[PDB]
Amino acid sequence: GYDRHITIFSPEGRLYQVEYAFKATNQTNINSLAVRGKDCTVVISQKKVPDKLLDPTTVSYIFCISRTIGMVVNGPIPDARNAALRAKAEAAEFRYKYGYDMPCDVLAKRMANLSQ
Amino acid sequence: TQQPIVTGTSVISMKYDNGVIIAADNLGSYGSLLRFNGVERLIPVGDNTVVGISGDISDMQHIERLLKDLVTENAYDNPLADAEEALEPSYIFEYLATVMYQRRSKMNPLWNAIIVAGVQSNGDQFLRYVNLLGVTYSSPTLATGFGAHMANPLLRKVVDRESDIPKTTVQVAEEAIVNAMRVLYYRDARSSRNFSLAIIDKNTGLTFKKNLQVENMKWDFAKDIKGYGTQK
Repeated sequence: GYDRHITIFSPEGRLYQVEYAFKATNQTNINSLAVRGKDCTVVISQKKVPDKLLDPTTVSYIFCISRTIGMVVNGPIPDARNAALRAKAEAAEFRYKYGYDMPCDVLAKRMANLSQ
Repeated sequence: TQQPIVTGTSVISMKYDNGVIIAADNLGSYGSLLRFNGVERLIPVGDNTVVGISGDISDMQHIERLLKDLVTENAYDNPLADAEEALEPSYIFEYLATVMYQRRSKMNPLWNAIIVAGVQSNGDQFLRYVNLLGVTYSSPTLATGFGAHMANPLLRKVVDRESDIPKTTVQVAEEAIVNAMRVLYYRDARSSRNFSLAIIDKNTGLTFKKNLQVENMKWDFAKDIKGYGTQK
C-alpha cells in the first residue's frame, strides 16, 4: 500500500510512482518533431485549440528561456509553467555568476538534477 | 605651516658629454581645476645656469626674487666680478641650500623641490637637487615630485653610470627628454601638452626653447577596447 504512493522501491525493485508520471505526459494529445539543421534548429508541434471561446494566441507550447535557448514542452500545462519559470531563473543566475550565456547542455543538466 | 595651493609638477634633467638638459611644463594647478595655463617654471640665472623649481607657485616666485637679487649683488664692484669671478652654478646652489635648511628650522618651509642645472667655468657638468627638507644629492639624471617614480627609470637607461656620460651626445639626450615628456602626458594628472626645455652647452651657451609640444601620440589601439570585462 504505502510503497506505491510515495517514491520508495517496491519489493520487486522499481520506483512505481515515477513510472506513473510518464503516463501523465500523453494526456494532452500534442505531437512534436525536432530536427538539427546545418546551423539552426527547427521544432514544430501541433497546437489544438478546443473551444471557440479560447483566445488562440495565449495557447502555446513554445517557451523562450533566453536568446540562446528555446524550449518546447510535452505534457500538462500547469507543470509546463512551473518547469519554464524555474528554467528562466537558472538561465539568468548562470549569466550573473559566470559571465557568459548559459550553454544548452548546462541548462539540460541542471534540470535533470532537480528532477532527481 | 605652509600648505601648497597652486602647484606645478615634475622637472626632469640629465647630463651628457657637452652639457646638461632640463625640462619642465607650464602648468599651475589648483586642485582639480587646471587654473593657470602657461606659468614658466625654468628661470635662467645668468647665462650658464638654469634653476628649475616645482611645487608651490606662491614660493616659486619668492625664490625668483632672491635669485634676481643675487645677480645684482655680484655685479657690484670691479668688472673682474663678472668676467672670471662671475657666479658659477655651484655657488647659486649653495645659497638655496642654506636658505632651505634655515626655513625648515623655524617650522615654516618654502615648499619646493629645486634642480640647479649648469656648466661651470672649469668646464665641468654640475647638476644637483634640493628640496623643502634640505636633502641634497647629485646624479647623472634628476627628477622631482611625480617624475621621480616614472621619468627617471626611463632616462637612467641612457646614462646609467659615470662612464656613459662622454658617450651620450646631444641628439640622443634631446630625444630621451622629449620622450619622457610624452610618457608624463599620458600618465600624470597635472601635466599639460605644452612644456619648456633648456640645453646648456659649454660651446654655444644657453639655448632656451619655449612651448615645445608633445607629438606622436598613440591612441590608434583605443577604439578596440570595449566593455569593462563581462560586456559583449
